[PDB]
Amino acid sequence: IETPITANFREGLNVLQYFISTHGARKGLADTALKTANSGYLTRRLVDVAQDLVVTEDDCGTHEGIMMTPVIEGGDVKEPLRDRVLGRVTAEDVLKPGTAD
Amino acid sequence: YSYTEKKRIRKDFGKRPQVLDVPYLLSIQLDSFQKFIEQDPEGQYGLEAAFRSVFPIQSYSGNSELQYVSYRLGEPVFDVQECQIRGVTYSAPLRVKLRLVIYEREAPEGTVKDIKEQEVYMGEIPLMTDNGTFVINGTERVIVSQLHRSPGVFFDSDKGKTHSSGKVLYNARIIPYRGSWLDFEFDPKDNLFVRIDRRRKLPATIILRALNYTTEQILDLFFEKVIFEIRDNKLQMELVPERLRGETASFDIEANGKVYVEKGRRITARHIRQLEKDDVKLIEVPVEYIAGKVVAKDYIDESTGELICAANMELSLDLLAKLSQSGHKRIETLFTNDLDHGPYISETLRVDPTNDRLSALVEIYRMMRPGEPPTREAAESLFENLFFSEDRYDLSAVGRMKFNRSLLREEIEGSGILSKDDIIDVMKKLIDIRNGKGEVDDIDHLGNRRIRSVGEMAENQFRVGLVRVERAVKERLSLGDLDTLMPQDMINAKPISAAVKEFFGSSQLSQFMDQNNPLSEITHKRRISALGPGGLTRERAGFEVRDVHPTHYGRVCPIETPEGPNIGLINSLSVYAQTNEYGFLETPYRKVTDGVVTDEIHYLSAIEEGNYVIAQANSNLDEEGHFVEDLVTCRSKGESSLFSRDQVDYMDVSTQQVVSVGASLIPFLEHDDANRALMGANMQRQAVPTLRADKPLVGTGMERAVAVDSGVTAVAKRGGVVQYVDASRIVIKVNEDEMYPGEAGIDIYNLTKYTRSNQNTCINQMPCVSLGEPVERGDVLADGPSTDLGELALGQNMRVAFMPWNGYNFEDSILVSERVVQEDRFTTIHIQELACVSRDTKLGPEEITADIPNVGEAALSKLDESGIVYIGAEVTGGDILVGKVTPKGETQLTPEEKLLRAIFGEKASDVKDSSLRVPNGVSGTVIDVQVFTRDGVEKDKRALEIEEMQLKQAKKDLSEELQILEAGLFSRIRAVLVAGGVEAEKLDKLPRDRWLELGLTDEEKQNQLEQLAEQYDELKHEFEKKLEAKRRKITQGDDLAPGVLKIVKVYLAVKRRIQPGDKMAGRHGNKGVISKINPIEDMPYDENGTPVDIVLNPLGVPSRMNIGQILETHLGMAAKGIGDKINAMLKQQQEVAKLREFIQRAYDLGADVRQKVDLSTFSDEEVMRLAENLRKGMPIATPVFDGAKEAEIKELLKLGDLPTSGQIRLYDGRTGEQFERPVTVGYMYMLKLNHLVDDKMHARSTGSYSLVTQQPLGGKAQFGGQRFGEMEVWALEAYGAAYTLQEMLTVKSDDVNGRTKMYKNIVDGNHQMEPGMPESFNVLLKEIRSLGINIELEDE
Amino acid sequence: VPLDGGRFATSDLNDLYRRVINRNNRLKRLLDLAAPDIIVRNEKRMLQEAVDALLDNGRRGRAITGSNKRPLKSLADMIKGKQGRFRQNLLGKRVDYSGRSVITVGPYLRLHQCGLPKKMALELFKPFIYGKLELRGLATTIKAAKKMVEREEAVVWDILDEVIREHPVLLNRAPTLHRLGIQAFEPVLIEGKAIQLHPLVCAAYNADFDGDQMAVHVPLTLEAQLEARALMMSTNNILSPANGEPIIVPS
Amino acid sequence: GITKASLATESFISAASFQETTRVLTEAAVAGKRDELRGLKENVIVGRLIPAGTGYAYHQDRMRRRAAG
Amino acid sequence: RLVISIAKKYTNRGLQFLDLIQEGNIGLMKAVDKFEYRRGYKFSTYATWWIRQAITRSIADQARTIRIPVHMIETINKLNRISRQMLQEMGREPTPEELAERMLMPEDKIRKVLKIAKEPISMETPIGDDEDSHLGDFIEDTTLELPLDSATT
DNA sequence: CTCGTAGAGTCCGTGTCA
Ligand SMILES: C[C@H](CCC(=O)NCCC[N+](C)(C)C[C@H](O)CS(=O)(=O)O)[C@H]1CC[C@H]2[C@@H]3[C@H](O)C[C@@H]4C[C@H](O)CC[C@]4(C)[C@H]3C[C@H](O)[C@]12C
Ligand SMILES: C[C@H](CCC(=O)NCCC[N+](C)(C)C[C@H](O)CS(=O)(=O)O)[C@H]1CC[C@H]2[C@@H]3[C@H](O)C[C@@H]4C[C@H](O)CC[C@]4(C)[C@H]3C[C@H](O)[C@]12C
Ligand SMILES: [Mg+2]
Repeated sequence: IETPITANFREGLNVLQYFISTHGARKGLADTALKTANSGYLTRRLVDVAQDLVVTEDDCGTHEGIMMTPVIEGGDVKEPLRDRVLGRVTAEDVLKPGTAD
Repeated sequence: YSYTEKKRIRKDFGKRPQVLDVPYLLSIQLDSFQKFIEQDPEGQYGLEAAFRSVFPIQSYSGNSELQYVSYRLGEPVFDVQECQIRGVTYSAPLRVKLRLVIYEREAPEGTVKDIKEQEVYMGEIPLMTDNGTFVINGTERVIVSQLHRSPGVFFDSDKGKTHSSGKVLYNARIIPYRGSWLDFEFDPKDNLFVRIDRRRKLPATIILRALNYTTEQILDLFFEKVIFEIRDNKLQMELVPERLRGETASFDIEANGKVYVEKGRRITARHIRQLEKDDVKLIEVPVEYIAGKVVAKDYIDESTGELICAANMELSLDLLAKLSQSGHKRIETLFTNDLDHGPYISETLRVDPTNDRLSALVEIYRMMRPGEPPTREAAESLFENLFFSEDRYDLSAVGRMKFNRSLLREEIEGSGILSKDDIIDVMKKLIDIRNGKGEVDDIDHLGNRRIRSVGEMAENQFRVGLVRVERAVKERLSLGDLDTLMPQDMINAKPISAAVKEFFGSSQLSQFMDQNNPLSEITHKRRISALGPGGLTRERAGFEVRDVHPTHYGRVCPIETPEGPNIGLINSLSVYAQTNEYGFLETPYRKVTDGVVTDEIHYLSAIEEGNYVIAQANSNLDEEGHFVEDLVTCRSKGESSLFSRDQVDYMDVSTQQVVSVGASLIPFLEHDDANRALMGANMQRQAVPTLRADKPLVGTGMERAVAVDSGVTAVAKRGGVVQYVDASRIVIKVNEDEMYPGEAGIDIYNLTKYTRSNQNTCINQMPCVSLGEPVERGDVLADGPSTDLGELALGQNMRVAFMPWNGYNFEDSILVSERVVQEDRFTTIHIQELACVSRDTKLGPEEITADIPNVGEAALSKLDESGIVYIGAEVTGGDILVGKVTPKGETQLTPEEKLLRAIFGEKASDVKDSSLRVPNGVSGTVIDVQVFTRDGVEKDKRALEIEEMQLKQAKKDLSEELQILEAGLFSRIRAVLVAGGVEAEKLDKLPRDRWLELGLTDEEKQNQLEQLAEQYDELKHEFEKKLEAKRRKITQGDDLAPGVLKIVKVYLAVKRRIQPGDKMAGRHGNKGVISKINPIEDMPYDENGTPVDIVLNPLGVPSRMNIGQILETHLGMAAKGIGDKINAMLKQQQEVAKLREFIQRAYDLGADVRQKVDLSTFSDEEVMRLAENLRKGMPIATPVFDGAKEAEIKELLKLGDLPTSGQIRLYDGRTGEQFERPVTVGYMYMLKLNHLVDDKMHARSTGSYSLVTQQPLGGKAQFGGQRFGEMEVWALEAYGAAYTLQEMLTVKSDDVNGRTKMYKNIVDGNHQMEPGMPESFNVLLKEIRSLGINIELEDE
Repeated sequence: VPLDGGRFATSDLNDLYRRVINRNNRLKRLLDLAAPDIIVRNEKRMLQEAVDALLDNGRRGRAITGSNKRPLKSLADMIKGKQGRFRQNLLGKRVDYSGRSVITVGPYLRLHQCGLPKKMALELFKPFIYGKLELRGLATTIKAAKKMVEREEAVVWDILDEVIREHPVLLNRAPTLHRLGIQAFEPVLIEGKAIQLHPLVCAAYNADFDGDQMAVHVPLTLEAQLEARALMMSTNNILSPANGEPIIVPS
Repeated sequence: GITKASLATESFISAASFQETTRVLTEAAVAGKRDELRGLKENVIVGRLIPAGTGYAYHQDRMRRRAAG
Repeated sequence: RLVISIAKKYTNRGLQFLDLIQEGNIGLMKAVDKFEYRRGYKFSTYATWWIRQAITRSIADQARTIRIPVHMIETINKLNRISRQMLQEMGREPTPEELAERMLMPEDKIRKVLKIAKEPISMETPIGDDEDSHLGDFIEDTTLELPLDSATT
């Protein structure tokens, strides 16, 4: 709506301004009362597919691995390297930016 | 002010003057059911309507009809109270006079016989109580009004989803009140299809063909024709000048000498204007242009007869050439402008395989019941009865009104059945909208939503019963012989009453009355549901209907609705709202005469409301309805803006009209977020009546309206003087003005004492007034449950302090000081009922004796010889209440126990114990006992004692009433006897009956003495007959269920004290659990030494934007400050002068207030009374939105001599050192909610299991365990906790052998296990093996 | 089964089986009678209908029940679907030795314990109490032990205290979104009917003290006790399983 | 997609647990398919020790005793 | 069509219309094979007779779940006629004593018949506004020996 | 290049969750 609510709760709202916020809150409540059902269904499916996975072996012994970088989404580094790599096992030796390190 | 008002006036804030006061709050229910009964001649709303609709019932062409006279309501056999006690439906018998008339065949026209039936009985109809309820089986049920879509025609859009390429496809739905539905929808290719209500898709034109319409007739009725005449040569067109509007020309359009439209340039407005003013009629046209037109009629070779062009054939050179050599001058094509006039019916005709009427009826008949051989007559009758038979298809007066309004016809009232013109017009409107010269309507507009109250639904179900019986009577009237039997054997009453009682009992919308708080009753009766028959289901809809429409303003409350899954479908009715004559929703508005804002009110519906510019209530008015601002704030079409002074047609009646009553009670609503307003309102309606209700310090003014309107208070009908008051009855001496001329006498009000409410709460009425007090008509005699001096007092107001106290109010949890329980101010009384039934087993009837095998005499001590608890004995969990034993033999005991019996000589008792002992953990006083024996069985002594008590009591009461009324009658005879010669000195010493036998001058005066004598005699004889009747009602054996010998009901009264775990709340949505009860000293206390009552966590305010509670606390602190100041001034017993001056200064407090108080009232004593009532704190009244400004609170606080900021320094009760930064303290009105810990707490070790799957039962009556759901299984798997899950899955619930192994091991002090196979899995194996699938357990 | 009140309750399969058997017997007799072709056809049609409703009612004309308009439940309905079975009754059971009640804060608790009402404690641990009562000889037999528990004498409280001393309990809140929705605590007996919960963990439970209720289970076998005490004790789960950060942070 | 992937499990009791039961049952019946349970959810269903966590060793131990002499 | 015409009478005794028509067909065939034109008897009546003789017999026997003697059914019919007449004339209802008056039976069998007529309720009947549990979810299994008693033994 | 056949896309109705 073009015109906003000029008053605040310390002062007093008026009939129509309330009406409007009433609509807002009603929609919000229904929104939650449905995000809960959808989230429940989704998580149930998820656990369904992933049920059997168990850590069975000590070490598979592969040389494979994925190159992890800091996610610099456009303007900046939204999430640094350290948090993305903390607690992961390494695939191979890392060198300083200068060889033989 | 009135005398109840003079008792205690409430200080009112609030600036605008209430023009209309709130109406009678329950009007809807009472007046609607009144309209339902309403014996009236003119067939309007009323049973009469149903009868006249169905009757007269004509024989199967036998010419022996059954005709209707009238109906009569029998008097209920059982009064209300006894009906509640005995578990019967409170109802009236209905009797109908009918006439059977039989003609002769063949007679020279003349009715051979007419015989009249002696008021045949047509069943029982439940009556509504004075408060608007129904007692159906000794429980009060309420029928909530139901909102649903009005009958009529509605045009839906269904945009977007239609193939994901736009294709905005419209559809017209015709909905009748009674009958099948019609639907017209389009298709991707713009072909118009008709479907019957919820069936397959037919080509729409078939219906028009089924209507007996010829193809050419159809296209005539729809499309605008174009004539191609032959004038001197080659097929030239007659032209409507505007017709080409927006159409590129295909040829060179010159006419009558001048080129108008250039060959190739699309016709512009300029050329059209040229032709228009030049008035060019006819144009020669190239034959190629005609190569594209369409053929309207079927032009055959009229000379020879051979057809050339067919119905709905595209025009080609060959056809026009064939016609021109054949010599046909007039060709009729259609005007198909793909922009405006689309080829919709044309395309349907092209796809249209059916041609004749007969083929259409064939398709209908074989579509509605696919597979049955179609017979011509069968199909004709099918269709005729489908849509034009009066009985099956009726729209309504309402349906017709909306229908004609949608098609804008001057006529409001139509014929019930759909005339063909109706359908044709409907499709016309559909295609018009499809072109884009029209708007689609939105179902969610309140103008399309109708409210059906009780009377209408009762009428419908009664209609259904009648149609059943009508077919029945036709069967009996046509086959069987006519003249022997009289007209009562033909009709069976069972199904009618069956249907009505079915509706009243087992329906979604007929629900238990929510009866624990007066607000609960009032709001539950004023509820609007979209559920039920003919309405929505929770799963289908759907956000459209849940959201709040701008139309709801002032008609339905936007803020009150359950937050559960059914949000939006309850939505309680607004305060001032009413129903229109047609069952719509209408609200009052004040008229505006261009300059003056008058006081005449008009009720407007939604549709009319849309038109006008209405100003809001919050507009400043000077002394004669003049607006101070030239630019005022209004809304006209659902949009608010600023409009000039000289434009507003109407104005809001009062500020409150937007909200329901429940929300209307919350103070300072203007400052609270909608969410917490919602939660506050919902919770507030669940408050439980406390022991001593007092009053809200900060109310809204509705308190008296609700209190009076609820039926729990006792209200004066004829004002007078209180002659006698006792804690059971109020006897009022009428004022001579109000005394009826013939037999006025005095008025007696019997009050109701502790009876059990639907939720097990107590409802007790206490007298308010004192001896000799004068009362006026409409005054409040006695306060009902949770009511004070006429005002609604749901809970109590206590001193709260907002501060964190050792994390004991960590979360919304609440701390409480021992002081409250010390004064016992939150103790509730609960009256529970318990039932013992003695049935007939196959081994023999059960017994009630007190002799119970192997019971200790300790528990038997409290039973009489008959085995029933003494009235007034105190019991606790486990004690035995009523002894009962059951026949049981042939035990076939195990050997070792046989050895034991031989050893000790223990004669095994052949009767098992069954006595109804007190439930675990409940302890209270048994207040009453009732015993119901079926007729025939030998009443036990105790039953006889109870009948003796009841008899003598009823006798006593009847004598009581008769004597009081007779004393009043004689007093009035004396008051008349003083006129015409005073003789009271002689009179007072001669006997009382020697006052009627005396004489006076023969006049009207002697006639009035004669009146009073005749009234004395009549009262005597009625007393005698009603007494005898009462003893017959008491004695008669009661009708019990098959198999039950007798029943014992016991009412227990438990006193529940507030304790840790209970739930308490405020009115603003703040909640909490009482976490700890502290000694008085531990509580923080102010410098003055008064300790606070509750310590509430502040961190709940800012995040949950309900700030109003803070202002409430401030204003209440100010009010109690006034209260203390006046109590202090009273304890010093200053003088009338001092109190009067101070009290006036207080009531004044600034300006802009509509209060208008003394000095008028009596000068000394009544002021002292008012001070006595106000010493507990002067009550303030802010209406919801026209409320108290901050500055006014500050000012009043200054009047109290208190810190203007509302904070005080507080000292810690534990250490004695002060708190930094003084804190807000003050009184808030808090509520005790129905969620009581003792009810919720629950545990089981071992108990009953289920029959099929040997799992433990779920529930509370039977112990019942928690449901370990799959989500918890996953939780367990997240850890490596396998053994816990294993035991939980098998030994703990489902494995019987394992569970016993576990019990034995546990008791012996060993902890091992024995997993076994879960029983449910075995069940699964057996169940699928029951199917044709072999399921085996393999092994390797 | 005969429910109290001379009326009877039956599963729908009784009606379905009865109908099928009726149609079977009627067809047998019809064959013995050599009825015309049309009648044998009609009989076989109806028998087919009955069978298919018996196996899976809902893929045809919805054979309703006696006078109740509700469609009767066929075998597949019993198996298939959430409300019916596998989902409903075989991962959604109803355990024994369980309780439920409203929660309250009670800040003074240690991180690894929880306030538990006495009366629930007796109700749950009934059999443990019996065992200890019989072991120490305070009660001659189990029946006398039961009477002694229902008298609620001081000795009963003493034995209950000793059993509760080291025995762990599981506490749960209904929407167990993540694995921390069920956690183990040591019980501490308190008066009243409210369960007392350590504040720091309420954030982990997503619980609020505004009338939210919690369920309480008792691990029975010894191995279960150890599983609870080792893996599920509150103190063992301070870091979120989702990300490594602490969950029990002050609120 | 996770639903289909779930649909393609080896054990038919797993698939029967949450999808169209009739479909999986009929498929498994015609195929004569054999479910060794091998998984977590099946082991839950039959009420034996889960092969995860504390119970992993058990099944692993059982494996040495299983399918041997 | 004759069988169909007569069948529509019996249309509310817990019997799929088609079963009714089938029983009628059996009765009609029986009549036809047994019909005697030389015995002197109206054919149509003979047919309809057998039709009813079969239809009523079938409803009496296989209608109720618990099969009940046919004379008992006739007793119920008499009771129902008498209840209807007395109720519609009196308005209120006839009490079992009044019914015992109207018929000469000793009224012990009156209430016996009333008990017998009660049909079994469907175990799945949904409980009020809580379509989550049915009736089956409540019935408890009394057969189970109590664990306490096993320990005692 | 057209006829007959092959392939791709769409629509309707049903099954499937709360
Ligand atoms: C009696 C009333 C007529 C309204 C009317 O016109 N009153 C006259 C009022 C006229 N005045 C006094 C207001 C002056 C007007 O200015 C004159 S004018 O209307 O403007 O011409 C008609 C209109 C709608 C009808 C009800 C609905 O169908 C639903 C339902 C159908 C059932 O099958 C029978 C019962 C129900 C409840 C109907 C009852 C009754 O049948 C109603 C109320
Ligand atoms: C109407 C009567 C007042 C009578 C009166 O005032 N007579 C005055 C008579 C005066 N005269 C005629 C003798 C002339 C005198 O000479 C006038 S003067 O003294 O000389 O001025 C009222 C006032 C108190 C009322 C009674 C109480 O409820 C208790 C009582 C017990 C029952 O459990 C409950 C009902 C009972 C029966 C009530 C009876 C009756 O309802 C009473 C007496
Ligand atoms: Mg909560």
